[PDB]
Order: sequence, then C-alpha cells, then structure tokens
Amino acid sequence: SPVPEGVRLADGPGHCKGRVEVKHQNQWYTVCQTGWSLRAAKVVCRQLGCGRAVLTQKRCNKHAYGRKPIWLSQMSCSGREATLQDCPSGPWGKNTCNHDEDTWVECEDPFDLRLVGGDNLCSGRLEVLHKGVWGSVCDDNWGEKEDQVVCKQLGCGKSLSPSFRDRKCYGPGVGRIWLDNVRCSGEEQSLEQCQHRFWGFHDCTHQEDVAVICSG
Amino acid sequence: DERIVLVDNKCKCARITSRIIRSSEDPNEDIVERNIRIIVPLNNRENISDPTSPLRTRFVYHLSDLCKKCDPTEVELDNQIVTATQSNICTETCYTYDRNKCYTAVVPLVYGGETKMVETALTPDACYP
Amino acid sequence: IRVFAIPPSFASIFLTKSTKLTCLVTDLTTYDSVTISWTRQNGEAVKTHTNISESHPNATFSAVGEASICEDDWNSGERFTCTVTHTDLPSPLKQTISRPKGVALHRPDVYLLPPAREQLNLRESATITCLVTGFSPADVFVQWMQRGQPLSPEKYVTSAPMPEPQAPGRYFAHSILTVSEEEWNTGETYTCVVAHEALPNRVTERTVDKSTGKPTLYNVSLVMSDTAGTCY
Amino acid sequence: ALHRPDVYLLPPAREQLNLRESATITCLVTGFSPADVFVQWMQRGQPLSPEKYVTSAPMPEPQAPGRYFAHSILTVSEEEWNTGETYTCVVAHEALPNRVTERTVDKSTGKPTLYNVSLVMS
Amino acid sequence: LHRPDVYLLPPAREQLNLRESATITCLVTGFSPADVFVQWMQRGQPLSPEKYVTSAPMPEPQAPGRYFAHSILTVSEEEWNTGETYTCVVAHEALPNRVTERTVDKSTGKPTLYNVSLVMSDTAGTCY
Amino acid sequence: ALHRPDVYLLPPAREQLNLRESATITCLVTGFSPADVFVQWMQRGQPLSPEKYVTSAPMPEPQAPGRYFAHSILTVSEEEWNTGETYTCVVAHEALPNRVTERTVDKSTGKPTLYNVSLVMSDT
Ligand SMILES: *[C@@H]1O[C@H](CO)[C@@H](O[C@@H]2O[C@H](CO)[C@@H](O)[C@H](O)[C@H]2NC(C)=O)[C@H](O)[C@H]1NC(C)=O
Ligand SMILES: [Ca+2]
Ligand SMILES: [Ca+2]
Repeated sequence: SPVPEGVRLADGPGHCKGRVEVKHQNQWYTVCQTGWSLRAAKVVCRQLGCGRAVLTQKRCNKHAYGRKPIWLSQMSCSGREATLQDCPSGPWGKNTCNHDEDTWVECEDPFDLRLVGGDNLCSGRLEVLHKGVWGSVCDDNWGEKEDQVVCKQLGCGKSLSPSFRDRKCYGPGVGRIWLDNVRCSGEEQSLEQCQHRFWGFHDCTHQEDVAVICSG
Repeated sequence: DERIVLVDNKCKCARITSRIIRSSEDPNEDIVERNIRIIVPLNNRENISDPTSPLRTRFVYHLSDLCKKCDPTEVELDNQIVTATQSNICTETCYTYDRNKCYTAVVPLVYGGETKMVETALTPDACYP
Repeated sequence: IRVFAIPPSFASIFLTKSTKLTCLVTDLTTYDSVTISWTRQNGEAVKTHTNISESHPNATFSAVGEASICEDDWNSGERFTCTVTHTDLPSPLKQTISRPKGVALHRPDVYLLPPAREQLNLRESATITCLVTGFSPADVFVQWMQRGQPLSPEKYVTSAPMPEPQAPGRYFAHSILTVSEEEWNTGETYTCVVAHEALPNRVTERTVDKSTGKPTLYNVSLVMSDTAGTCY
Repeated sequence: ALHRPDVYLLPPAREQLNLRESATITCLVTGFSPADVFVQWMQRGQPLSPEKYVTSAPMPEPQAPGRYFAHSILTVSEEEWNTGETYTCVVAHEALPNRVTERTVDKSTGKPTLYNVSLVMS
Repeated sequence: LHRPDVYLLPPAREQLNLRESATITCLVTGFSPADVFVQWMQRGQPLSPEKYVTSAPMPEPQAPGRYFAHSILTVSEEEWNTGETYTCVVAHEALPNRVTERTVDKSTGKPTLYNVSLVMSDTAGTCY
Repeated sequence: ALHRPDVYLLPPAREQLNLRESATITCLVTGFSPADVFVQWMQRGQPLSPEKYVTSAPMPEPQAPGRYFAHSILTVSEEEWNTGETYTCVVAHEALPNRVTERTVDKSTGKPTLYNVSLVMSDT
C-alpha cells in the first residue's frame, strides 16, 4: 500500500485550511475515510506545523469538480501518535467513501512574538501574534521567571534586570491586551505553554504594559 | 495544603476556602467547612477616586455575586473545539484599593496667576509612571 | 408493514456536521425486491444508501436507508418524501418530512442536583441529576464528561422533551448519571455539557463536586481596621 | 421476580429559588420489576389535581438488566414553598408489603448547621 | 533623591472648646534637597496665599541629609464643625508623579466614635 | 503690650505609627508678644538632651496683628511611644503669671469612646 509522502491541504485559504490531499506515490488524490475524528486532523495539522486542529467536516459535492480519485485504505490514528507513517492502515480493499463528500480540516495560525520600540531588538514592548493580530501582554503579574522565558525564545540572552527606570522609553500600546495573569514557572519552550487567563479577557489598560529588556 | 482557595477578591478583600475533615471513621459523617475572611476599611470613603466624597459606614457582601465564574472555557467534543459559558448570571463597587493597580487624579495648581492641572497619586506608592 | 422517517435534529447537525435522512422500514418479508428511494419536490432523484440488517425473532427484516443533502438546501424549507416499494404491496407508500418554521427562541436554564443523603447510606451507588428547562423549540443535546474525557453512554440516560404545564410553549428534559459511592466520597468532579440553538454561544457547562456543595459549618471571620485601606 | 422499589425525593434547587420564580421537586423511583408503577402527589393529606405533575414512563436500566425506573416533577410557587407547606410522593407497587410507600421532604429537611462568627475589633 | 512623607494632624480637642478658631498642620519630612512647594485647598477651590503660612526647611537632628517643614492653616470653628474638607498638596522632584495630595475632615482623624453597619446576604448561594 | 501664650500638644499621626518606624510630637505656642519664648521637653520628670528636639524662631501671625507663634518638634521611637511613657512640654514666657506652664500627652490621647457595630445575617 502507498505510504503518504505528505499532505498539502489544497483548495483552501492558505495552507492551514482546505481539503485533505494525501500525496500518493507520483500523482496524489483526495481521501474521504469514514470515522474521520479530530485525532487524524491533529496529525494532519502536525504534518504541516500550523498548530492545533479546530474543526473537521464533510461537505456536500455540488459541482465541486472532485477530479482527484479517492484512496482505498483507512487511516485509524490515535492522534497522540507520530506522523501518518506510524498509524495502522487497512490492507487495501474497497473504499468506505459511500457518499461523495470532500474531507475538510481547519488548523490554527502558528504562534509568534517580538519586541517593538527597543533599539537593535532584544528590548521594548511585547507583542504576541494570535488570530492574525498583534497585541500587548498585561503587567499585573510579571515576575523575573516570566522575563527569562521570552528572552531565550528569541535568543537575546539572559535578562539583566533593568527595573522600571528604563522601561519608560517604549510607552504604551494600542492593540488588544491578548494575555493577562501570565504565570510561567518552568523554562518550557514558549509563552503559550504557561498558564494564562484567556485570549481577549483582561482587566488592564494600555498604560500598564509589559517591557522586557534582555542582555542582547 | 489541606485548603483550596475558591475566590480571592481584592476590592472587597474577600477570601473563601473549603476543606473536608475526616471526622470519626464513617465516610458518610464527614463535615464540609466554609471559611470567609473579610477585612473592612474604616478610613476609606464612598468613591475611592474622589477625595471629596463623604465617608462610608455601610458594607454589603453578597456571596452569590462573589463565587461566580464569567470566562468561556474550551470543551473537546471529538469533532471540534467550542467555547462554553460557565454561568448565565454574568458596576461593582471597589471598597479597598488594589496593589496591582494605579489610582490618579486631576488637581488645579495656581502659581503667579497661571493654573496648571497636574496628575496626582492618591495612593501612597502603588506603581510608578 | 410500517415505515418511520425521522428528520435530522440540530443535535445531530452539531456533532456529525452532516445532514442525513433515514427511512426506517419494519415488518418486511422479501428483502430481495425492495427499493428505498428519496426524491425532491420536483421529482429529481437522490442517491440512496440501503443497508440490510440481521434477522429478527419475529421473522421480519429492517431496512435502513440514508440520503445525504447538505444543510443549505434543507434549512431553506424545501420538502422531502420517502418511497418504499414492495412486490407484495400493490401501491408504494409515501411518507413526507420537513422542518417546521415560525417558533420563538427562549434560553434554557441548567440545574445540577447532588445525590440524596438517604441513598449514600446503602454503600451501593449514587445518582446525579442534570435538569434543562424552559426552552423552545423542543431540541436538546446533553452529554456528560469527567476529566475532559467523554463517559461511556450507558452510564447515563437522557429522556425526550416534555411540555411544561405552567407555561405554554416551553418544554423541559432531564438526565441521570450513576456512579459509585466511594468515587463520590473521594472527591471526583463531573460535568454536564448542554447544547441548544438559543444559547448565545450554543454550548453551556456546569460542574458539581462533593466539596463545593452544602457545608455543615460556616466559619465566618471579620477583621476591622482603620489603616488597611488597600488589599494586595 | 418481584422486587421492592426504592423512592428518593430531591429538594428544590437553591439558585432556582434565589432567582424567585418557582421550585422543582423530583420523585426518583427505581428498582422495581415488572414494569408496573403508579405515583401520585398529595399536599397536607389532600391529593392534588392530575394537571399538577408530569409522569414519566417505564424504561430499562442499562446497568442492571431487568430493572425499570421513572420519575414525576411538581412545580410550586416560591411563596408557597417558603410558607412551609408540605409535599409527599406516595407510590404503589404490587411487590410492596402494604402496596404503599411514602417519602416526605420539606424546607426544614436537612442537617442542622452552625455559625462560628468572630468579630475582631483590632 | 529621597521621597518625602506627608501627614496631617487635626486641630486639638481643647482648642475647639473655646469656639474661636481651628488650626491644621501639614507635616512633610524626609526629603533632599530643601526646596518644597505646599499649597492648601478647600474642596477643589485653591485658597488664598494669605490664610496659610510655611516655614523654611531645617535639618533633622536624627537622620542627617533628610529635612522637614510644615504648613499651618487657620479656619473658622463653625466652618470646621460643618464638615468641610481640606487638602494638602506638595510638589517635589522625588515623587514619581511629582505631586501628591492628602485629605482630612472632621469625620476622619482623631474622631469621637465609629459607626459601622454590615449586611451579609446570600450566604447559602451556589459556589461550584 | 503683653499677652498670654497658649500651649497645644498634638500626638503623632496614626499613619506614621502604622509604618512602625518613628513618631513625632508638636508643641504649638501662639498668641503671645513680644518674641521671647524658651521651651524645653521632659520625660518622667527628667530633661532630655537638646539634640533630640528642634525649636523655631518667632514669626508674625498674619491674622491678628501684634501676635507671634512658634513650634517645637521632637522625635520618639514608635516602640518606646508604644510602651506607655509620658512626655512634657514646658513653655517659659515673661507674660505668664508664674513664668512657667506645662502640658502633657500620652499614648492614650485621642482614643475613641464608642465603637457602635451592628451585623445582619440574612440567609435569603
Ligand atoms: C468616582 O470618581 C470618578 C473620578 O472622578 C468618577 O469618574 C470620572 O468622571 C469624570 C467626569 O465626571 C471623567 O472625567 C473621568 O474620566 C471619570 N473617571 C474614570 C476613571 O473614567 C466616577 O463617576 C465617580 N463615581 C461616583 C459614583 O460619583
Ligand atoms: Ca498592573
Ligand atoms: Ca489581571
């Protein structure tokens, strides 16, 4: 049986949304396996690295030009397993695609962060990308532990504890306060891996923002 | 370690903890305890952002509006991810000040005739500009 | 011969994300000469999916036939009908289905009732109750969870909506979950997820636990000071 | 195999009363066989009208085969519930000794509480 | 740079008995250097430069390098008995926002009695 | 002419004592003429060094012409003050009949009389 070389998610806005297109040896075709739970969508999203699977559904075919043939094996995958290579597949046989429907999948935008307002980077206001928008992080709880996690992710070195005397050189923000009550205990790898309140809910003002100055 | 914090309000300085004590040995005869700790200010006034407001000598503490959850949570349904409303009940008065917050005011300053309004710090230290 | 055609409720639409139509046929003799057909309002044919189940004690056969049409056509108000032909029946049967229109939307309330005190003294089992009420129309989906993982369906039973005697145009339903007594005394947590069309976010959640219930003691403490004008 | 059913009453939800519209009284009866049960609602020894409660239907218990169960709910006014009126859920089953069993709850139904109030003056 | 501290002392109890006038003092201490600017107000109305006096800063014998000064304001006995409010405003470089203010009246600052009322309802509500 | 000075002693502020650092007292002498005033301090009947209190020169009073006023400031450790000691201010002027007048302040100066408190518990 063919081994998937990759997934591309064509016919969708960007490459984190669209129709599931398994790369068959040489020419590739669309797949409509039954029991398409979110577990397989999570592995599909992890193939591209977009982020977390949010939704999967099969859409009615009304002159959608589904020229791509269909596969002949199932892909029962536990979701916590590795790439599509390491999940069992049926021994060829017939297809489970009775109703002619395309499989849809909706991944999420990847995370990103930066410092704005500081010279030669490694300093300034904190902006985090989510839902395709940048925003500020509240300073209600900003311990020294929460400062070093941001610094190493951008490779700016250990923070030098600049206090608030030089934190007035960046000013306030205008964007939405995405994060609040951030509590980072361990190093982890990303700020999103910490415990926060929620995306979009806060009790802060643009005057109270977070400024992080690393070594550089 | 044996107590779990339910609410940690700062405006009303209210804190509620619950704990189960293994009294006797029958599992059906263990008491459930609810502790409430309230600190009331005797010098703060009606409006904490206006020094001219009169003094406050009446405090009301509703426990139904204190132990309330108002933040959508994520729920997995094996086919999608949705946001769920915790409560349907969701202008509250702040009795005391908050350390994590800054309180400022506008005051007229006269000198040589000209009047320059300047931002003040009602709180002793709080945060810095 | 009896033919039942159930429409797809919004509860199925929420989870399956697919609108399918089923025409249950009961008391069938010859399954080699039957045809489950689905047609539109003009006469166009729709591709069907007929599956024959196993045998029955009363020497009858059950026919299950799915027809799939996406929600854009169905929610617009178009009418469908089911036809079952049999060589023993001189005339094919006609059963039509469609979704009603013109009903107001009222937000439902969620109530969780802890187990009775007189039940846990037997050291046998407990019973938690999830109550949803005052909603229109009569469509509701209730599912129980524990630690973020769905429970086995058998552990709980959900009933059909029933009218409310004291308020016209409003309904209610119930859900019952059974758990061990030692599990409840340990302090595990449970969750009742309820979905209805009239909700602001379409999904609501409540949680019950032994610790956060009715407390025997209320150790209230009040401290008065003339200098503590701020709280961290 | 005739079995004696067990009747359990549920006191109304406190938040429902807090919002001050009505109250919900549940009569949960399980563990009877065969499927033959009749529940009624009486107040102060006087049976209420059939239009006051809604009666469920027998349906098998998935956990223990051969057992059926149902329930009945009666809505009461908030002022009527607060005034101290009593309610009961009389049940009838052939397997019962006297064919009549009763469970009764009230507002006072519960466990006595305590209040360890402390008023610190400094 | 040292942040100064401000305290107000209410008029003496045995001064009001004569029913002549009341005196309020604004003590600012612990600052360097020795240039301060104190202005009195009455419920948002700046007061005249003549009703209050101020003293030049003097060294503190206890801690060298920190100074102090005070401003004295007089008021009518009936005006203070009515319950009017007064404010003390000090300007110095050491402050974060560079200006601070404090407020005193009859009910606050060495009062006669304390009247408190407390209500605690919905003590058996839903917590979850 | 001559006039009788009046002596007022003011206790330390509550907010300063809450910081548990130090306490200060004030001895206000006013309504007197001419400018010749000699003020000391005492503690349990014995005098203290002149390095622990500071006095000011007379300044004309804008309100009543021909009247002067002066002030003295003394520093006290909050813990000592909280022990319960007594402090005395002595003012010496030529217009007073006996040339000497004294005032005393304690920790208990300004303690309130009534603490009316009521509590309501409505389990509604
Ligand atoms: C308590 O004081 C605040 C501050 O004065 C009041 O809110 C301010 O109202 C003025 C106009 O009257 C605005 O210029 C300010 O922007 C407001 N403050 C804020 C933070 O927005 C408030 O109304 C007062 N409360 C009461 C009950 O009088
Ligand atoms: Ca802050
Ligand atoms: Ca916060």
